[PDB]
Amino acid sequence: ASIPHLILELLKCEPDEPQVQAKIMAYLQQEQANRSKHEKLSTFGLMCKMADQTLFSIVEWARSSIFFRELKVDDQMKLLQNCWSELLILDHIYRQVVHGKEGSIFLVTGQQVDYSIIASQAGATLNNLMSHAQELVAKLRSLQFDQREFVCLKFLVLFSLDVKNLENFQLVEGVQEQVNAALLDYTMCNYPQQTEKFGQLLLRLPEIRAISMQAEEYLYYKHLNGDVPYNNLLIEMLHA
Amino acid sequence: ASRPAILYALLSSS
Repeated sequence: ASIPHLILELLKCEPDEPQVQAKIMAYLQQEQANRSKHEKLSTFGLMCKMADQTLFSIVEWARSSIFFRELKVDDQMKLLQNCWSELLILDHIYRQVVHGKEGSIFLVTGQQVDYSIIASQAGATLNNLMSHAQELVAKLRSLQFDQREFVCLKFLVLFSLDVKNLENFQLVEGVQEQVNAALLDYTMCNYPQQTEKFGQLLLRLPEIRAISMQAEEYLYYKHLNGDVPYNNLLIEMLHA
Repeated sequence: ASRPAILYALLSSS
């Protein structure tokens, strides 16, 4: 596997997935254990909690990453506030590609949930979300989306040209230019038989943004009814 | 202001 040096730099910033899955699983199981039968978290609450924990992991990943760590705090804030949901979605979708299987949903805890259940025990807005998500997963599986391509898309999502009032906008332009070039070099050399892999991967970014927005609206509605676990990171990003 | 306190606290840590 020929890998551009820049991508090797991006990879050194990646955490151990199986480890992260277990740590979050362990913590959730620990909290439910400390609470009474009269304060047990609902499945929805538990899912929100794991999303919050995943967000923390995402913020730590970014905070320690090359390039991003060079930005002033206020710039880091602006970038993360713009893409937090996109990263959560990209994180979820990649997990489906690597650990999931057709017909089921693989959670960050390592738990798997059949789609049939969701289609009969969930509302229209959520099923619509899962459907689109499922479409995206099917496309990445088809392309044999891999870790090198995954980290490139993460940086392209993080360093968004759409973010305004950034002090160091040049760094965003640089990441966009160089990571796009690195991704193209990578796909051309390792998946030559897929002449359009680079382009097909980029076409997924707008779809990821679209799904993230739909996901936010969904959570926002729950938020208004005060049903989402609060006093956490998930809620602050949503309430913003 | 209305900025995410937890996020800000995390990014502000060395």
